[PDB]
Amino acid sequence: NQKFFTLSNGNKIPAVAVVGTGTTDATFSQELTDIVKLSLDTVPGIVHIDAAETYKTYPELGAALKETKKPREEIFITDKFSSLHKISEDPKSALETALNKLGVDYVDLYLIHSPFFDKDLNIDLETAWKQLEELYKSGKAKNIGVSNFTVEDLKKVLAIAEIKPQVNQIEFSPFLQNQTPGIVEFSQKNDILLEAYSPLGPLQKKPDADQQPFYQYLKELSEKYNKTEAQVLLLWVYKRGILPVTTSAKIERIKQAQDIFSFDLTEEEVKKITDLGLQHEPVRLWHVDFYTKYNSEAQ
Repeated sequence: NQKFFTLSNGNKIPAVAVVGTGTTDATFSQELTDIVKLSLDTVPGIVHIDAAETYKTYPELGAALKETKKPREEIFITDKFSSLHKISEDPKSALETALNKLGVDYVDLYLIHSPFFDKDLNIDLETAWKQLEELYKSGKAKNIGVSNFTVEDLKKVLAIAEIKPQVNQIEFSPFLQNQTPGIVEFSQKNDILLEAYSPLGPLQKKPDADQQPFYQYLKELSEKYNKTEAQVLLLWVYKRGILPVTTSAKIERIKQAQDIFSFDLTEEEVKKITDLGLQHEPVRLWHVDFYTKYNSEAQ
């Protein structure tokens, strides 16, 4: 039984994203399109896809969307305007291009990918957000939000927003519990849903793990529930009220991630994962050059 979050505007979003596209010069990846197609064909329930302008994989997504029999209503498509490194002039141009390449009429969620705008953009945050407000009003973007925004950045948006941002996609894992200072607490208190990218950071840099309380406990829980370590971590993110966004080239891992809601963790277990995580040194996979200076406040 798939679980959903309810956004501030009453819309539902599947509470895990299981297909990501960001996985060399100008090469269409048959391997990627095939895994996305297979996921859409075989994963039960609403398949939440994370796409982004910066990945340059719209053709592969579009081909998969065309060739699957998965109905459009059973797909939740998140897309992201490339603000850090300009590809399009503005959100309206970016989304129009994306819709055509994907062969779809609307995206379910549209995000500003970064608060750090390319110097070559002739558009400011306010103007970009207002474009997202218009895309929301026209129905080209069913829901709108932001990614990697700090509290100060969100406050700038909130000060000028007619339509309040619904989502802030941040890096979040047991080893990075506040991407930037206080972001989690602020977002949750202001009814902005957090998505957590790279939630499995701990299992992509596993060192002497056998000696470490965190990994010992994670193995204990895996054995208790007969679920993977990954499944336990993804479920923990959900139990923290956050929407985990995951990837994989293994269909069985993709299916396992979708199936995390087949079990539950006790309050004690959630708190223990949190606390053992917080006593670990930060691990940061994204926006490294911008946000390393915040590592000291992450835990």
